[PDB]
Amino acid sequence: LVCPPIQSRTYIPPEDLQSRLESHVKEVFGSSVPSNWQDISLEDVHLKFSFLARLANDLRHAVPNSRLHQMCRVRDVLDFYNVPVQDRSKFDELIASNLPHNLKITWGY
Amino acid sequence: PVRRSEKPNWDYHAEIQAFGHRLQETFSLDLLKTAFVNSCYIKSEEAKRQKLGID
Amino acid sequence: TARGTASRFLTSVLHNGLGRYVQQLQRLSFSLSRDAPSSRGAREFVEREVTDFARRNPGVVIYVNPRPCCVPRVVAEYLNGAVREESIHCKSVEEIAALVQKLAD
Repeated sequence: LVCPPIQSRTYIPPEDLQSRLESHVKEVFGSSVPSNWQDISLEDVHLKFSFLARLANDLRHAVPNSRLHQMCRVRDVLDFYNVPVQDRSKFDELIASNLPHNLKITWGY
Repeated sequence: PVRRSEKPNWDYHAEIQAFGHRLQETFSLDLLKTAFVNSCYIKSEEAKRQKLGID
Repeated sequence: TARGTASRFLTSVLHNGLGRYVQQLQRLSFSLSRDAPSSRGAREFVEREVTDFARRNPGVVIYVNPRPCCVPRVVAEYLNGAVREESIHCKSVEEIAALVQKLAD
């Protein structure tokens, strides 16, 4: 009985993305890649679960529920993972935004 | 009457910087901080340092 | 009623505006609530406006406290020693911005 450490969900995409994802296409779809590898259809449920699982553990990320309606070609996965997401709220973004010297903020929680 | 320094919202450095900024004057902050220091404040500070055993 | 109140003659503090204009507002302190709804407008003004307002008015110090508080207030304080209280309670962002701009001058 252990409780594993919680991930912070702060997400920045790695540089090797295209190659990562293309190797994941090759290995997952069990297919010799057609010349356009980002346009191949994700419709099959087997391939979908496999692809998104291996992509879940490589990129240390999960595609949230609703979003799964919108994923059709691989280009969609490329575009999803190319968009960064912070966990820092408006206030933490504010303290880190290089404030003017005449403005002083305290935290009351 | 109570010192604004003892009331809830106080940042002394911000006040000092602002002071000069609102009269449109350039002070080395060192000299201005020097300027508001009085012999009385020092004598009291020494009273407290002696009676509390603080160095 | 004019017979009910006191009165003053037209006055400037410290003969202001003669040598130079000295903006009279000194400190401005907001108290909002991160959780509660009545502070909604007060929140946005802190995100978007407070930065640009502080850049525009180098003279006034702006203190901002989130605290477990139910009626968001802004307390203006003057070079005069005068203190003025406002509730920014349940107001839009354009309304907060406008009020603060009234206090400023």
